[PDB]
Amino acid sequence: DGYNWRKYGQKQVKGSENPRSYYKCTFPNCPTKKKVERSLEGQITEIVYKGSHNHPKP
DNA sequence: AGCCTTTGACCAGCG
DNA sequence: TCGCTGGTCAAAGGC
Ligand SMILES: [Zn+2]
Repeated sequence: DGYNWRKYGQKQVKGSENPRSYYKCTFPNCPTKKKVERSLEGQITEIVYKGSHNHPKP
């Protein structure tokens, strides 16, 4: 999606099967992080973005 | 070296 | 207070 991310965890939530993976924008000081649930088919079923990139893309 | 993913255990916050 | 649940740490390993 055009940004750089570093994974920092994966948990298995309630009700929804697919596990959830947490990532953090790797830009210096950038605080955006996101959480991701993908289907068994590898399709994005849910993305939460928590912040906004005060920087340009790479 | 430096950066990433995996993994298991710890944090908090709310009911 | 307790303990489940989602969010995070950080070590151990891979690249
Ligand atoms: Zn960013």
